[PDB]
Amino acid sequence: TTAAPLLALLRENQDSVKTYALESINNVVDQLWSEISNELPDIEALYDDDTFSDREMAALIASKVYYNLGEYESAVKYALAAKDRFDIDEKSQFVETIVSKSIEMYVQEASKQYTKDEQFYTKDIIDPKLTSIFERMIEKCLKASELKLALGIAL
Amino acid sequence: ENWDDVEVDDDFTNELKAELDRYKREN
Amino acid sequence: LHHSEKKYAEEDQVQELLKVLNEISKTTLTLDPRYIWRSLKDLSSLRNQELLNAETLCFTVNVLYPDSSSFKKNLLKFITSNHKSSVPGSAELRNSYPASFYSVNTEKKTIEVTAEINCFMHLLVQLFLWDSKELEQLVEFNRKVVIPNLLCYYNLRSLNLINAKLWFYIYLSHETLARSSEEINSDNQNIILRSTMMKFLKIASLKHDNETKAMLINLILRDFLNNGEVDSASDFISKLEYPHTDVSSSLEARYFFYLSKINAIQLDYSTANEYIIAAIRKAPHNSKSLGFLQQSNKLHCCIQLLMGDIPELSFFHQSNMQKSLLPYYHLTKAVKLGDLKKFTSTITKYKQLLLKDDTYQLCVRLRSNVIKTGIRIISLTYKKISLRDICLKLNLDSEQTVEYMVSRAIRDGVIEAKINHEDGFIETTELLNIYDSEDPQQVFDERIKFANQLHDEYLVSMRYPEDKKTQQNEK
Amino acid sequence: EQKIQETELKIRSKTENVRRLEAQRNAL
Amino acid sequence: YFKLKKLEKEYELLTLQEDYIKDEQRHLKRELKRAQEEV
Amino acid sequence: MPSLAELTKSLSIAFENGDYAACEKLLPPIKIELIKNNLLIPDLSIQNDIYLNDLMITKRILEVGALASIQTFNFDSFENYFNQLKPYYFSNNHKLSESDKKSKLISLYLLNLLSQNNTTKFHSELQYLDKHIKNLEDDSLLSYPIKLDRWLMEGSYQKAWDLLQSGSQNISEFDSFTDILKSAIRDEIAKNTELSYDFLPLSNIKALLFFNNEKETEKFALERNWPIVNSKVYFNNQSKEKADYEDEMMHEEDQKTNIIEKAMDYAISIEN
Repeated sequence: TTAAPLLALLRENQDSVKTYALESINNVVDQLWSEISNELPDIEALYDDDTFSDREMAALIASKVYYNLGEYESAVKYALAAKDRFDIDEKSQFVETIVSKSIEMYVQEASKQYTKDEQFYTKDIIDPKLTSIFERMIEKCLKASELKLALGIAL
Repeated sequence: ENWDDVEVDDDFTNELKAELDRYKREN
Repeated sequence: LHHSEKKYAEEDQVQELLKVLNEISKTTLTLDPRYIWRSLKDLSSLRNQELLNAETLCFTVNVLYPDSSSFKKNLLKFITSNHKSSVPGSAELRNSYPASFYSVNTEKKTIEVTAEINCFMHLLVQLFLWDSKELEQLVEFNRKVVIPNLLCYYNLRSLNLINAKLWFYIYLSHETLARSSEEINSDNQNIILRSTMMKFLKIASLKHDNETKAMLINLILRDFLNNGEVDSASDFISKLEYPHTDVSSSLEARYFFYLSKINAIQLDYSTANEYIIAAIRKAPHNSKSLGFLQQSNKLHCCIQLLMGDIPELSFFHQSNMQKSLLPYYHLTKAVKLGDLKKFTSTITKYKQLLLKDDTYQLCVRLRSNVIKTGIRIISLTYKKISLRDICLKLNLDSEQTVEYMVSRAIRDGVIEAKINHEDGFIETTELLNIYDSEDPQQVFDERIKFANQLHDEYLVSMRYPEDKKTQQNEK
Repeated sequence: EQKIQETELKIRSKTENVRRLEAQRNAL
Repeated sequence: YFKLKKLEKEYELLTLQEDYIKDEQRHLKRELKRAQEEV
Repeated sequence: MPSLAELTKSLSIAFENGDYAACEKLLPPIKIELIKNNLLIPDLSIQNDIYLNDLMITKRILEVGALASIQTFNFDSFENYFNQLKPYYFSNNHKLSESDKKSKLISLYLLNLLSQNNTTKFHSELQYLDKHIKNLEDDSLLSYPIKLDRWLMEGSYQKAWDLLQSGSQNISEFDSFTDILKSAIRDEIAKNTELSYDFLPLSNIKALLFFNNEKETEKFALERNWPIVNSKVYFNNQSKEKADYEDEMMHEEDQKTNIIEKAMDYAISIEN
């Protein structure tokens, strides 16, 4: 029900109509993830399309689906793809989870890269998608006068 | 125990023994 | 007279509150208060009847009220309150003590006592609603409160067990409102109710709480069975989010009872037959569980008839529930005897009783099982039987009709026979002597895994009671 | 402490698993 | 709040020390059964 | 085929006059203006618009749109317009819309699930309706797939095949799925004839399986070599028996004793 028929309409024409269809889906992304699970191959197949400009809202839909599917690492990739609809200042359990997973993935990669080069934080060796949330959250803790999260993660 | 109780109807003795009388007369 | 009545129950309420108050302050003791909260439901229900409603009036005056100023007035407005010393501040049990929630530090907002006081306040409110059977506006008014509060309040590991019992009262009070009267505003409350269960379940996934997530699942699976949509329940049970660690004794048989009803229409009775058996062993035998054992045992007898095999009819006799099991005896008897008119006349008179448990829709499909079992009975008796001999025993239509029906029995491998059209008789292809195959090894390989499964369960459980006694000093 | 509190269950889980296997070795 | 990040490393230490003993006890109990049947 | 200025009148007139392919061309321009005003689906809030404006008009548009998609053999359009009718007929509490008014629309989705040989969603939809023993059981339209599948469960295919031929319901609406269900019946019976029937001439193929034109079975005889003389089966109705099954699922027979020995070696990890 609800957005369930709207999931299969993504294969039709009139992409301008799909704009209003994806807005109604944004409400049910946190409600029913079952019907979307079958349409996941179709949602990701439209991301690489150059004629598809809705990838900002399309990545927001899959962000709360794969998250409710039980894959936390997968939801981080869709949240960092659009870099628009994801609200870092929004207070929710969903946003705070991606921040914890993105920083954790940054530590695992930067652990073995410190031996090769110490300038990795100035270069593109590490995915800039992981450094986007990592750099802003540490500076956010500095404005809050919290040295536990800023200095603890840096070590 | 109780399964044998209800499954046994009024058939057999009173019935089948009355058939054995006419069965031997036809042979 | 009325003054001593309010101080007697309030002292016992604080006595039970101080037991769980000091345990949640140091580390996590939450396992201990969970056992106390089990008996708290029974002790509070009996206490609500005594000393009228005045035990909960002075309890709010004792502590600080964040939201509860107008809630007690609205809850007591419907009963046409009789006001005796109703001015707030009449009874003061604090008197500046550390365990009494010291007032000066509380009123200066230098410490926050609201966390444990407010979450516990909503528990006593929901108890009086189910005791007094208060409905209509009082049900919806409390729903607009607790749910927004649970979004703002972030519960710790010990705090997640508070609202875990509150979600059961929200769904229970909602279903009693819909069945009592049908109004245009009834489903407006259910739409938000269905959306709220999915939002809080997302947060409880990271908390890894056993009772919190398992309580919602059994409440969500029941909502899917009322609407009749498997697609929502199919992907919901495939993730395996149901904690298997501690359900206590309440949720053991409730989870397996839903899987038997879902897989019943899936035409797979192999897995569904085990779920209904496990629900019988895990369910307590006491009187409070008789309501569940009544419906569960009625479902088990219907599944066996859908499998094509006649179950044991001795359960309809030796049990003490046979008064309600009488309609199901004539159903199996009609399928076993194969009488066509007996089955049609049986479901006609008892159709009214089968409407309550919604098992009449499965009884309509038992019409086919009458022929399914009738073929199995006549086939095992005669290995080689003529085509016209079956129509004489079961009073079938013609030879072309039975030729199609016998072919339906060996589809799944039930009868395992062959039909000879030129020879004119049906011959059974089962020579037995199955021991020469690998079938004995297939069963023995599972028995070793099942034995080691019970080993793995006993493999690691000992130290749990030994943690407390060995660490503490002994004589 | 989101990761610290989430991984705290692994401490009590592995601790109760190893201690109960020591009683079998201490018996041997 | 200092003990929160300090015990974070201790959590991995307590896990490994219990895993190393669990791995070595399997090789220790094998020699224990050999001495019982030898007597 | 456009008729009047309004897009609704052009769809209703062209629906009863035939040419269901042209009716699907006027559907896209209708949903463009409805989605902007949120008239395509009923809102959860109260807009004070139920049976007025275009919401009642949209109710009829989506109802006739599903019946026009079955004649064009479009599975996606029929499932889309049907799933859009889930908020319809339900909405809030009592019935402000039209679904059960035409009971064939529900059966078209029920018979469409049998086209894919999917019993999971088929048997679940009967529990979705409100009155099971009133509107579902008494009406022969909602009981049409039940009575059709009842003889399939009983095993007799003679009466079940007559519902698709001698019945009067296969003329207009069910004509789309008639030949589809007729192809589903011939894909069921003969699966069992493999082991049970050793041999049989072409007379039983035309009679028991109810085949009309000759040499059409030869089209089913092409690839897997059907000298019908005794038993050539396993082309249609599943497949061959092959041989030498190893290294697929769980335990096998011929080559590997290791996984069989693994059950005996399973106690190694349990004891150690």
